[PDB]
Amino acid sequence: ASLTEIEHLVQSVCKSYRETCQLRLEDLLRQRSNIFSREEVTGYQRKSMWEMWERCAHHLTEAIQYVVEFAKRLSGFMELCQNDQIVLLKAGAMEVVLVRMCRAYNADNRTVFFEGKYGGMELFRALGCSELISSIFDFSHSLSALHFSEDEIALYTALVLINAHRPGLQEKRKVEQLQYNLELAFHHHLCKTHRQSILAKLPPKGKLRSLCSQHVERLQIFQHLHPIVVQAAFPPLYKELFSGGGEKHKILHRLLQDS
Ligand SMILES: CC(C)=CCN(C(=O)N(C)[C@H]1CC[C@H](c2ccncc2)CC1)c1cccc(NC(=O)c2ccccc2)c1
Ligand code: NA
Repeated sequence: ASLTEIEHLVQSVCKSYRETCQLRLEDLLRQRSNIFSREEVTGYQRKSMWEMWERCAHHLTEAIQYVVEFAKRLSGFMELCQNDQIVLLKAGAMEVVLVRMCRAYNADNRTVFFEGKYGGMELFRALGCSELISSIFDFSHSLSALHFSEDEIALYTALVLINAHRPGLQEKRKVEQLQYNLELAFHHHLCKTHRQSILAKLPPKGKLRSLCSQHVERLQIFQHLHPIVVQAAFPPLYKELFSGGGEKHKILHRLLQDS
């Protein structure tokens, strides 16, 4: 691959991200003064654990749906076999969501945009997973200190997804080739924009892995307490990704075959 091709991959990735970023950055920035009042915070804290879990699962499912479309438009992704497309999304869709989330996080007051306004960690106290919430806020706080541009988020989240080390890949060498090209595009862009200083400050892969593992652990705790809530009121795509034995849902298969 030559230089003009690396730059074409840079613009192709940024275009696929812009078309699938879910929320406009300007919309998120303009709403920073719109913060939940103490009464609205109390209202969220008074909601039942199962209602807050349901609402968060819905917002999570919607964010994952945009990540799936990002993948479908990502150069090289649809060339991979369907098994590998599903392996990469099952392991990586949530990690992409957690990175994208830093756009909706305000490090000045430690709040995140949620259901129309900004609120702190205390907004989510009814979930009963305070340790995971604090880890998510800490992760978004760490990414916010980097002051990512939109192009940087695009190239970085493409690499989060195209990981040739995910277990279960059948065409590992093909994913390796795509990952190498996307790394070149990412690094070429950082070199051109004099932003290579962020490479040492990107979080280690173990941080994203720990966040996703905590998600599975806290979901199993909740599913034990409210199994009918999960079965009847959680979205099917959410259950295919995090719950078990819920992998029986074909949702990802159908989202990839549409368009
Ligand atoms: C703090 C909190 C809970 C926030 C609620 N929530 C949420 O706001 N999401 C999905 C945002 C994800 C980012 C998305 C975005 C932002 C900016 N630009 C583009 C896209 C907006 C929606 C969220 C976010 C990350 C993870 C979770 N986790 C769960 O629901 C869960 C917890 C335990 C077990 C299983 C699942 C929930
Ligand atoms: Na931010």
